[PDB]
Amino acid sequence: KIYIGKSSLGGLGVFSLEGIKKNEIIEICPTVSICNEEIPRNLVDYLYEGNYKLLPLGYGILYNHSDIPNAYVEIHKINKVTVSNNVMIVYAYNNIQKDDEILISYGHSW
Amino acid sequence: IQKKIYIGKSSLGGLGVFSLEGIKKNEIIEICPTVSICNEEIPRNLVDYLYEGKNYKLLPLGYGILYNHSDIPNAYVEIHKINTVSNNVMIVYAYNNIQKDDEILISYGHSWWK
Repeated sequence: KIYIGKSSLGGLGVFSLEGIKKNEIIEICPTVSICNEEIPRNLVDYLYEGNYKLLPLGYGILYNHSDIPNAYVEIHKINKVTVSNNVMIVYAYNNIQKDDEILISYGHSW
Repeated sequence: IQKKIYIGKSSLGGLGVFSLEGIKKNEIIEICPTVSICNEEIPRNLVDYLYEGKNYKLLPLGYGILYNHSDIPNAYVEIHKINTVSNNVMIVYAYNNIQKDDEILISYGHSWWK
């Protein structure tokens, strides 16, 4: 479904291996719960709310941000330290072509 | 250059990583990007899952931390350098030949206390 490559925005990004249609699931990321008193500061702009926060595995952390995003993120609970019973799902906001970079919002808006 | 693995409920309990097709000895199973975590900021539930970049330790992305461990391992791990995200990468290699839908398991490493 997805691959990693150098982004034209710099560093790494997630790309589309094929075509993704609007609202198709792009990736399902397992997550780890990180205790609020223990958050590494360089990870702050990457944790999600389910007392604790969630760190997405898979390529969850690697999606770049954009004011013009083609994807979006939702956190969902799953039927059950190590892995948490939450999951981060990435969906396509529009239709994405092969080898387009997949981009997501800043999360921060009023 | 593309994926070879999936996640499923493990026979060891919890989650595990499995083979989508057949994997041959020393073939690359997965290439994990890494995140550098400063020692002063290591989360305690994460201590036993970080790697040395040989002040900081490494969190492997992809399914890097999800591989179960075994005394009879069929896979192994190397940290490799390239010249937020770190310039290190964790590469997972097949130790024996791995069959379709075999669970990929990794050794404990050479320490007596880990």
